[PDB]
Amino acid sequence: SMLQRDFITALPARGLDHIAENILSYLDAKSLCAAELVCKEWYRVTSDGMLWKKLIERMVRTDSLWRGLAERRGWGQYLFPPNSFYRALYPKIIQDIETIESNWRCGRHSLQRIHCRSETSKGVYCLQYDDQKIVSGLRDNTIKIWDKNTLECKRILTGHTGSVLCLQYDERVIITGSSDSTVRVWDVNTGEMLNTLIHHCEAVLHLRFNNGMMVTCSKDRSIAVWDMASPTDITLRRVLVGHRAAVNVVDFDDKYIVSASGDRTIKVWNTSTCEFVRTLNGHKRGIACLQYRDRLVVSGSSDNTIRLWDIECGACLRVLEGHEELVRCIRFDNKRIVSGAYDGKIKVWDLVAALDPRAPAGTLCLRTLVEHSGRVFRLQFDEFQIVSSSHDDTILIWDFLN
Amino acid sequence: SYLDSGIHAG
Amino acid sequence: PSIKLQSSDGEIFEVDVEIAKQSVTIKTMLEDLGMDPVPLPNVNAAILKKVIQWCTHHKIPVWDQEFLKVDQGTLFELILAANYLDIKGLLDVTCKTVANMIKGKTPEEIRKTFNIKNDFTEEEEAQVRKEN
Ligand SMILES: O=C(O)c1cccc(NC(=O)c2c(Sc3c(Cl)cccc3Cl)cc(C(F)(F)F)[nH]c2=O)c1
Ligand SMILES: [Cl-]
Repeated sequence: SMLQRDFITALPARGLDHIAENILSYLDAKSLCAAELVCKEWYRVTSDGMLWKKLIERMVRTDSLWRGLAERRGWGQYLFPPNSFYRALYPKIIQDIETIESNWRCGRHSLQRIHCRSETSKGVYCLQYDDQKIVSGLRDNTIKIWDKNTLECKRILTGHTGSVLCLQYDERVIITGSSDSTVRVWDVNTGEMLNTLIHHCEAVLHLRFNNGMMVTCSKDRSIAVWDMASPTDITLRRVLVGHRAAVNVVDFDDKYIVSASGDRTIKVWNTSTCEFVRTLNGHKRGIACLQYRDRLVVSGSSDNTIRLWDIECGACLRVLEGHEELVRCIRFDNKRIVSGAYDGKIKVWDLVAALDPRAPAGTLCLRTLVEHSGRVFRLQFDEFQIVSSSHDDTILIWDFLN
Repeated sequence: SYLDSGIHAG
Repeated sequence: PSIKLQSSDGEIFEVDVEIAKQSVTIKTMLEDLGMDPVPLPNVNAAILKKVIQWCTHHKIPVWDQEFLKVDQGTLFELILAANYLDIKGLLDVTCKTVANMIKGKTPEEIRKTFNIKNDFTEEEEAQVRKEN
């Protein structure tokens, strides 16, 4: 048995180049630079193997930030041009990320403003967006679809007889809940109304759906769990009761359903069985907003604070103070929390810092963004932008790419 | 405060 | 059932059919060529026993890291056997192990790890270095 062996030279020598390439594909950028300088044959393996292309492709596959940049910058066209092109591109991508991250930290952004031009009752209660469109629910009882690029209104959907309080859409349907106590299902392409669910006794304040199931919740203090075999075949599976006031928000995944209420509590339910699991106590007033993913629950309350929670043990991991009014909407991703308040202000929080109990509280709010003139009802964001909507009847796109 | 139909308490 | 594997040396190993068939190659020889025993001209007895041991245990964790505390020559032979037998799980952990010996090191430290001579001209090295 030999003591040492040049794997990267030896493998191509026997006609096994791909194994050598596969070993090197595990290197981070800086180690791939090192490998290039080990010797001429190592360089040839990385170069003939298009390792820089493979490294950029691995990032696009594993990091939505890199995926988003590949599409937004246009170099994604070259993925899936010599090796040296990708090697020279890689630092430009790094610098691009750095400038984007700096823009977030420093609040540097451009701003687009849609005036919804509501004739009577002003305000946009809810919204969801993609690269093509913004779907928005309005206090004038309609859903307006806006072109993400031209900001023009492409479709108005009518049928609800009260405000459109909540909405979500996927590749097939839009589902909306309303002050008129109904849930409606719309075709995302044509807007045709496909179904109406009569069940709740009071305004439908929130809903979520995914993978053939939906959860709805209501001012009537109940939660409804639905099985959706199709847009037109939707059956009630269970009603969850136990909250003592309006249920303002619901989220779920395959493990748990999570509901929060004016009664100051968050409740956790088993998705498979619909059995109550536990109550999260701690907020001193009603809870207005919430998002749940993995093990993390983030909630916003009339007590002006944000709380972070572990779903399994129910522990509150962090209290976020700083908002001066009711925290009315909140979202998070892998890096940030973004929250909106009744005073029109939006705050960006450092989520990693917030989940580290060593970090001081004053370092947790990264930026305050002040461009709405009324209560912020809903927002959604990603690596590059925030889309927010307000009682002031506007939708804002905050863009941190330039 | 009821000028927000999206949330409620009490 | 058990199937006899025949190493390049000639030593025969009795192995359970479900362990053997983690190698698609050995599976193809069984299911499609109906071969008994299964000759393995490219794997000697010492490496084959190492592979059989790994396959049974797995019918990159801590046990594999201990399993791979061998010299680079043996790790190289294991990579080749895993390729020849097409045991993706074994090929992945051995290849990841080599990558872990590369990562976080200067070129000089990599050379020293693997006993590699720097064969760049000064001019060639400066050019490669300029492009990082
Ligand atoms: O007893 C106490 O110590 C005490 C004393 C003073 C105030 C309070 N709390 C609240 O007034 C309150 C409201 S008011 C409200 C309503 Cl009803 C409808 C629309 C908009 C608003 Cl802002 C809404 C929610 C939420 F769940 F919706 F978020 N939670 C709350 O706690 C408690
Ligand atoms: Cl109240």
